[PDB]
Amino acid sequence: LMGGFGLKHPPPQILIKNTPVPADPPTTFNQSKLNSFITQYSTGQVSVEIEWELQKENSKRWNPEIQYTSNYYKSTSVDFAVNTEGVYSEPRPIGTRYLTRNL
Amino acid sequence: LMGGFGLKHPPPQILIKNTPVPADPPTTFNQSKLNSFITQYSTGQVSVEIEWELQKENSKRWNPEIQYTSNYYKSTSVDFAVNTEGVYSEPRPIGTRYLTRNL
Repeated sequence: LMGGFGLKHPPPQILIKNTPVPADPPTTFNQSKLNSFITQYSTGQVSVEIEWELQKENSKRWNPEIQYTSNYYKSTSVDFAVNTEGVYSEPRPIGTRYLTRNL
Repeated sequence: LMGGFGLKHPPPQILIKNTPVPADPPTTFNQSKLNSFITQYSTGQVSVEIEWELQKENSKRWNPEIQYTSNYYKSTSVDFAVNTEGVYSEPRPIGTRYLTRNL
């Protein structure tokens, strides 16, 4: 209902955690689980490649259609670009329904 | 200077005329060329197929470009369509320079 593709077997969930690394344990055995750990965090890169199948438009319409276009008028800052502080922002929500087709 | 492709050997000129068909000549020889003709005109269809080579756009730009689009607002009559009397009209002159590229 929120849009998208309903899948019975969607991309699985990739779960990840940092393996615990205990701090120096007592020098005498204590049955209690170790609660002291070395503080750490991990970083790194992640890539995600998706192949999409398209269905090209074969419109035999005569007059021009409605395309999504960045309005030609001059602005302070380009749309879908970083401002003067390096903060990227998407100004409006873009849908897909632009091209028309008969019913 | 008016735009287009300058060609040294452009598509040739296809010339066409109706061959003359003289009206009934005198029954006695007159050296003068016949000036009386049967009034006629010809009609028919003509096709012209042209193959154009394209150069697809490979823009690696991030934000959206400026596309030519039929304005979404409601009008009395569709643009580039026939009016209520069957008269086709092109409302504005459309150029090609829409997509941008670096210098």
